[PDB]
Amino acid sequence: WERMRITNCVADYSVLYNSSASFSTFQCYGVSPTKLNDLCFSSVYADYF
Amino acid sequence: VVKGDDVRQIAPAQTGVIADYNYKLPDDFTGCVIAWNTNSLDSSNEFFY
Ligand SMILES: *[C@@H]1O[C@H](CO)[C@@H](O[C@@H]2O[C@H](CO)[C@@H](O)[C@H](O)[C@H]2NC(C)=O)[C@H](O)[C@H]1NC(C)=O
Ligand SMILES: CCCCC/C=C\C/C=C/CCCCCCCC(=O)O
Ligand SMILES: *[C@@H]1O[C@H](CO)[C@@H](O)[C@H](O)[C@H]1NC(C)=O
Repeated sequence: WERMRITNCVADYSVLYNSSASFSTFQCYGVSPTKLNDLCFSSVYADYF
Repeated sequence: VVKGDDVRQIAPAQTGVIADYNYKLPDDFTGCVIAWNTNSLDSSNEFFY
């Protein structure tokens, strides 16, 4: 698996509604999914496999 | 009638297309949610969101 760094971003997932991607699993730990639009993060990493 | 990958969005404190723009539930929700597959009945009709 590989990892990526996320910096200098405006994280709005609503653009994903404009695409054609559907997620069968989406679960967050430590945060409610409804509080991701009014919150700011410090260091974001993304692992994919 | 929901897409099938959006059955998980019919729950309190959720996010997505359905939870934001189509059908919401309160955080303090009391009740039950029931779902089942109807591929043999609803696959030849028009449904929107
Ligand atoms: C949503 O996605 C569509 C394409 O699915 C985008 O529309 C394109 O926008 C670009 C940039 O302006 C144009 O050059 C294209 O002609 C548009 N159409 C297509 C079919 O590619 C659209 O900009 C996206 N964003 C929003 C907010 O609607
Ligand atoms: C590339 C990631 C950059 C950093 C993003 C970090 C936080 C902001 C929100 C993240 C949630 C991921 C998108 C969830 C979309 C749900 C769509 C659906 O339920 O169908
Ligand atoms: C990836 O981009 C291509 C080209 O615009 C598009 O046809 C395709 O649907 C996109 N894939 C996803 C999963 O959004």
